Amino acid sequence: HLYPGEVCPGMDIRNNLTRLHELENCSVIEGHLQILLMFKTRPEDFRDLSFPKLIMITDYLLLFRVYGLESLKDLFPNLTVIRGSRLFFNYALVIFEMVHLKELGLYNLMNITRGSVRIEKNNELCYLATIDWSRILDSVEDNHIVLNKDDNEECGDICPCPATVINGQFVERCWTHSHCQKVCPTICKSHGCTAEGLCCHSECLGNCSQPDDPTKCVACRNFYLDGRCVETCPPPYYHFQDWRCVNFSFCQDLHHKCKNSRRQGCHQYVIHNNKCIPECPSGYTMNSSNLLCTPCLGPCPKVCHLLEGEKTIDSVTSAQELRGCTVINGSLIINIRGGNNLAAELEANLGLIEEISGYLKIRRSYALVSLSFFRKLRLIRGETLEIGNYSFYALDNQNLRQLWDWSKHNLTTTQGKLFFHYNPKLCLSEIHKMEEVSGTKGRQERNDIALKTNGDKASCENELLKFSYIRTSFDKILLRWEPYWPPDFRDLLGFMLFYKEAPYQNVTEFDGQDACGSNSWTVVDIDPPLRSNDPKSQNHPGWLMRGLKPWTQYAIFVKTLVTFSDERRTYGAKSDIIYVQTDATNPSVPLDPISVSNSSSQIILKWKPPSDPNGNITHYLVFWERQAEDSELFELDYCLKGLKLPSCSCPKTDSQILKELEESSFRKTFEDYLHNVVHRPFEKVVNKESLVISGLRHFTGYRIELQACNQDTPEERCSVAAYVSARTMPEAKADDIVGPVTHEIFENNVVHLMWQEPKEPNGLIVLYEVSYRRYGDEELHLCVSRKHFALERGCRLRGLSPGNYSVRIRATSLAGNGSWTEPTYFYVTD
Amino acid sequence: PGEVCPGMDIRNNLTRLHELENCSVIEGHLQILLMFKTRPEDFRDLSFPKLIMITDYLLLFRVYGLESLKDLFPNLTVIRGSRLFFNYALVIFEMVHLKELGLYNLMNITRGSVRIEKNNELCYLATIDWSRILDSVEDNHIVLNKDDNEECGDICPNCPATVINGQFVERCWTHSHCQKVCPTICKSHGCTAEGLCCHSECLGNCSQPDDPTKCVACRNFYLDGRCVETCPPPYYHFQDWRCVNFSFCQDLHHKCKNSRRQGCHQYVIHNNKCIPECPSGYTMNSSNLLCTPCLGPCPKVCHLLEGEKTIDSVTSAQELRGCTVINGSLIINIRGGNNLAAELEANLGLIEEISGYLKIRRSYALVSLSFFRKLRLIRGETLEIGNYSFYALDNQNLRQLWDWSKHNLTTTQGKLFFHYNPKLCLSEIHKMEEVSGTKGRQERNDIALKTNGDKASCENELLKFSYIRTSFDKILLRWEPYWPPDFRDLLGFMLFYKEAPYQNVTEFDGQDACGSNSWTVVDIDPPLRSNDPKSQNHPGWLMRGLKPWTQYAIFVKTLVTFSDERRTYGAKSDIIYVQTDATNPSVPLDPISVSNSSSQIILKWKPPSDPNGNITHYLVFWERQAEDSELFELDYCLKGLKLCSCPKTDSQILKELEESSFRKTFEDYLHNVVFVPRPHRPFEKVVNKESLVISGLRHFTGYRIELQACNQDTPEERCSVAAYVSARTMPEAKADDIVGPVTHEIFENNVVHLMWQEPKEPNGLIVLYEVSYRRYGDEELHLCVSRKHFALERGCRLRGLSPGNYSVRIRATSLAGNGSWTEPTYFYVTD
Amino acid sequence: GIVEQCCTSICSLYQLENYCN
Amino acid sequence: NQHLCGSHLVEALYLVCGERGFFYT
DNA sequence: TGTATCCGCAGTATCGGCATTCAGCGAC
Repeated sequence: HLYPGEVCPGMDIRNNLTRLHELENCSVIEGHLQILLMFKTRPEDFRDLSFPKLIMITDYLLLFRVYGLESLKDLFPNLTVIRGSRLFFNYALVIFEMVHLKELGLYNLMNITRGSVRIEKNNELCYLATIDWSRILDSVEDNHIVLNKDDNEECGDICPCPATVINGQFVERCWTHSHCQKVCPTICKSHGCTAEGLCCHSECLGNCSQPDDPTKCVACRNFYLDGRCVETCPPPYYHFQDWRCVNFSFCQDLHHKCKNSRRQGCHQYVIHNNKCIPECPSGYTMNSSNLLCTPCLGPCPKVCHLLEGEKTIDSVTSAQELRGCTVINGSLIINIRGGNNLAAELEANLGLIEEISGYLKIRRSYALVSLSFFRKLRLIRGETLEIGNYSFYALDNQNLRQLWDWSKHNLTTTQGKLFFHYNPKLCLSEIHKMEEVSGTKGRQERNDIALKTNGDKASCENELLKFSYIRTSFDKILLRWEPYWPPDFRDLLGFMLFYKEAPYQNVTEFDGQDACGSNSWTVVDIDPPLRSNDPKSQNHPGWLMRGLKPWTQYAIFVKTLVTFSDERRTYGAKSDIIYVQTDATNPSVPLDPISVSNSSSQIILKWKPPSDPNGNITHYLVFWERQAEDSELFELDYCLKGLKLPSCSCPKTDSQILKELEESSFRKTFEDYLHNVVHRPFEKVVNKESLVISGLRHFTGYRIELQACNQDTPEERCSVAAYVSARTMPEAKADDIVGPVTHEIFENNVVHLMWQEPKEPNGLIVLYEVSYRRYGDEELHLCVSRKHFALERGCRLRGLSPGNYSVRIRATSLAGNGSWTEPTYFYVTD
Repeated sequence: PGEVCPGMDIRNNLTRLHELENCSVIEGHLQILLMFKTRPEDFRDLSFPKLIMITDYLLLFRVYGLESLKDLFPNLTVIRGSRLFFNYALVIFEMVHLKELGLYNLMNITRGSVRIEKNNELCYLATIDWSRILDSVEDNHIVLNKDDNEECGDICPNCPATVINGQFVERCWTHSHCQKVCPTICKSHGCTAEGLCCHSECLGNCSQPDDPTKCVACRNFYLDGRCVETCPPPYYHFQDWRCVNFSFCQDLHHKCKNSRRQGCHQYVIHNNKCIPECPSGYTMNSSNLLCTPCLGPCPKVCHLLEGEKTIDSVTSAQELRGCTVINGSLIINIRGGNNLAAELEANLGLIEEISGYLKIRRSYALVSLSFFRKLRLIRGETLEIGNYSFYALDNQNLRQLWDWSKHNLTTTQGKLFFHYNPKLCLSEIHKMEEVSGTKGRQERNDIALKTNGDKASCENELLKFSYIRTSFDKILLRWEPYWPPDFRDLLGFMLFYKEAPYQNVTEFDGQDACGSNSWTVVDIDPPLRSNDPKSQNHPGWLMRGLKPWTQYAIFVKTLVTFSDERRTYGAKSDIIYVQTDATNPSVPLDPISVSNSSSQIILKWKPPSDPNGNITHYLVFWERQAEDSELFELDYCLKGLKLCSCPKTDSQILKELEESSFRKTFEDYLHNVVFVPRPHRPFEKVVNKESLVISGLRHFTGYRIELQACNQDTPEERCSVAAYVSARTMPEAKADDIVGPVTHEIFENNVVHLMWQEPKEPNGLIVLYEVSYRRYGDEELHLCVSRKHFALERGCRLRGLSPGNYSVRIRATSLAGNGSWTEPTYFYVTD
Repeated sequence: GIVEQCCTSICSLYQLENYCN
Repeated sequence: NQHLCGSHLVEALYLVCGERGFFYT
């Protein structure tokens, strides 16, 4: 029920399709399955070849340049675990240059135990972004899914797996067009899971038949034994290939089978600590009959006799061949190109060797931070050397920072000379501490260890400077620190002073990289002071920074600059960073003031906070003043000519700078002259942006001015004002007159008319419009203004026909017009 | 008539304003600004009635409480403008509480323009004809005053009116003084009160005409109390407004000499000119203050102390201002600075002959040594020990030594020394040693080979462009394909382009700093290798966002990964120069149109913003806009008158060219493992000008003018959208009088017919009639006769008329003004 | 291997007929 | 150039023995 | 009882000058 087939050795298929004939009766495959290099094939042949009963692939799976394979579903519809016991360049599933591949198809894969996946250089692949590898693997960051047809969204990606939110989006997950990636709830993490939502027994994976039974699942976890699979298999049996348990007759059969040394394939399998291991490690030896290995007579190592005179280390599949070796009989060249980080699978594999015998050339490694994976290295003999008698050779390591921890480590190089070029994160103290600790002390030639090209992107000093007096003003800031002198006082080129602005105090220490793009320290240089030949003198140096904006936090620190030489001294000194903030000034002008009139009493007004506040703005301040109307609007006749009625960087040519130079010239004319220079109804408006003023006179004009203002109760200091002219909206029934107008009769037919001027107008009454009417003609009207109204006391009518004339009277102000009166009859009879 | 004070700057107090008590003509700039604590009653008893003429400018910014300017400067006539404030000879800015300008006497701002902005109560600004004052009226910037809304009551006192842009309105400074305008037979000389012209030598005004010894502001020169066209010998012009003898110009000299040379101009004498400093190619004598010619740029000469001059920063470089040779050596060592490429070139970009050793030790901020613009000889009579004459170690940013296509430099003695320069490659040193003459006359240089030329590449090949097809906006361009011997090493092409109107631009120019660039960079992916040298594969790019008719500098370089031997391949092509094509321009900006007669318009505009080529000519059409016929239906005597980013940083570049080698190493491991061996309207055409005098026009008829700016003419010309403007002509005065005696017809029922004939050529329209009947000895009653009443009745029916003789005056009000009254129309009956 | 003797030096047809049957 | 590297060699040494096929242990 | 490190700004800024300000040894 568990594995109904036959345990199968590792295979390799190429150049035809008949060689697949021995994959019909293998449920597990001890070893690896490569299917590669089939150039002349057609898609008609793959549709009727199916291997439906393989379950476990222990090492990896490489499909490189197979023509005619469109979907990988019908080939492998049942593999659940890819164990990954012997990888292929850190990757346990390599799909490379499949040209005819459409979908990934592997819909029943659950667990890749150890390793990662690389799927590259496919021309027609899609359904790749809906797999959720984080539920398939156990480590996602070492993947490589790049350069497919899913670089652009053009291959469908539609499918009918509860659409996980493991990213910042809501995407469905599905293997194929008609299948979806099986996700179940996580009350058991990765302990096997049946489809309908009930978790099966914890010591299984993937599919299950009945829950809570470890006897009828499909892919065990820990080991496997004859239908069941237990955590520790009982000791009538022994462990084998870290997935099975077999009795000692099988290990004896393997040993006596391939002890005939006619081939170079197997190992002399021994039994040790209930493990049928290929060879038990150092300090042990095998008795012939008992097949176990006993402790060694005294100390004895496992000499790892190296092929071809040297070995290069690139990845896990080359670092796994030095597993358990103690001394190396040849040179070892570490070269880990590219990569993210690989200091975790090197320490468990090659972190047990003690004596290399050639050299240790470490070149071009980008992802190396320290050599701390060399855990037990003690002795470098150097029987064979490099070109130029070298034994330690580091060249162009972009991220090396620490060789070992010299407080708890020992290392002796017997002969040869060490070499160090282009390690631009490595301090100069590490290689000199290595020269002090190890055996080589004077076996150098100038120049072998490059004193200039190491540590140029890592600020690395040991002494420190302290600031003695920090004075602060609103524009400039003063600095003065403690003197420093190397033991040879002619070796000092001056100080450097870095300052930047940062409102938040979580600023990291300087990392050596002189930042240059957008967020950068500004650096100034200080010449060294004059030697005063005395302990207590003027030896305190100093500096004065001038172009700083007020009320902001500045982060400053200082550093020395010395010249290195053969003496292991004059590293320099570097202070810790400190934070000083400047003072506050008078603020800027309130920006963009608008006044909007809506009614005869309400006036609203809004603005914006100023561009340069220079402190937390305490409150604004608004004064207003009633302007009066023009007296020259008081003594003119106003139905002559004139009547009044008030209310990427985009790089272009920078020749437009002169108008902003005008504006900024008047702004600096404010600022440079205001360094020297510091009833009305008002209100101390606090924490607002708009203001309402109600209850004032109608249609009149007010001049209003507003200031922003910082701290108030000791020594009130506000800015320069800003002025707006405002006019309210008119009123309706101001200029309209009520009451009976009265007509008086003179004998010289100049008829007098009396009315009342309105007691309050909307501003100023400017003309009276009298009109008289008869039946048949139109209305004939007449001007009268304030002077004629005063000197005639009403209005007089000159020379009209006798009868009965209707009179209709309006008044117009400067705001507009008024309504008429009742048409009153004045009558003369003749 | 008074003393000649100098230029002041009065601020924050009025006490300094007392120093204008005596001076008349200011030989400086007057500038009153920033007076906060000033009451508005502190300006009534403050008047300067002697100030006549200002020679620089006048600025007046934020003086609180100044109501009007007519009680402060009542006698300005000439603002000269020999020096200007941002090309503005009169700035009044942010001045509040100012009501009107009121400078009712100034006649000629000579050179410049006015800027009046951001006032809150400044009326009387649309009633000033600036084209009678500003001789260049095109570029004054008058916005955001009180008159942003047509609100203020700019009434006017009888004072002459002229057209500016169609709006035939009146001209006055205040409500009490109007603009003194003169007929154009006295163009700039200034006429008297009666109208008879003055002498042809003074400017603005004159007390008594036809005499140059009684003028109040002189335009050419002022000598001994009189106007002078050009000063006689032996006098010298001084500040181009007056004339002095030798002792004033001379005396002035010791004036400064004795003053710390801090705020004075050592005046020299040259070509009868008291000049501040006499220009290049000339030296100052010390005996009689003249300035003598020197042949070419004449030596300083420039000695120095002890042979060594460590150039620490640019202030240390302030001693070498304009030296030519150095009788010593130089050791330059600079670490930081701002605008350093400009400051160092301006300081020591004129040095020619160094008579020692040059040494550029530990200069961190030096990207190139191109600021030695005129270096020609390094003699080397004092050598650095070890016998060196060009010492160079530890320059972290040195990239380009000189420009070896257009330079020459001889080191007659000594050797070379080039150590520890990372970015400077071997090609520049190997070019210098065979352009200076140190690999000949054989002298062994000491050049290290391994520590020069790292983190860069200079053993490159060269690419060649093959298809440069230009358009008006875009340029597509393609070059030869390039392949390193391992064809996966190439990562991509980088194309740099930059606008350059000259032909002296090289590669590493313009940055002079940390990693910056003045170029514009785009990236190109590599093409597909079809495994055949004869295929359609070679790449290219299409630059889109350009400007028409300019010269672009273009080059391209590959981006290859480092091989594991320190061997960098690649190729950068030569700098090429391309020119985009021409396009029809934009509209001519802000046309203006003032008239001066009954049938003339003059025009003034600006040349367009983007010409897009050599503009050959302009083109101007004018058509008639007859009359707004809806104006025919208004009784005018009721109210008045109707009328994309892509920066590539160091970390991103290194991450890219590390991943692009990790993929190569994986497929190299794969190929190692899987392969096992076996054992119509008229037109006018104005060329190269910005004005046009139209003639042959009708009086007071509004014209519409269309403007075109046309750049290429002969091969089937093309040009722009027309700019539209309107103009009016100043009307004739005589053409509104009523012709003939007005005929009376006496009906019996005391309604009379007064008929007349309309004038045969009015100006626009005759809108009203003012008839005035009056008994001699009795009051007058005015009657408005409308256009409609005259059209219906062919006269006027005057009702309400007692019998007797009457004097009747007739006039017809048109859109210009009054005409004249007729004879007193006597219809008489004997009593 | 094959990339070491066919990407750092030139290869003859006899040298790369050695890799297949 | 005949410095055949990358996919050039896996496409160009199939062509020299396209009838037999590759060899392995 | 006074005296005494400027580095690149100051601006109608030309050639040599001085701001910025808390400080106690060295003669006078």
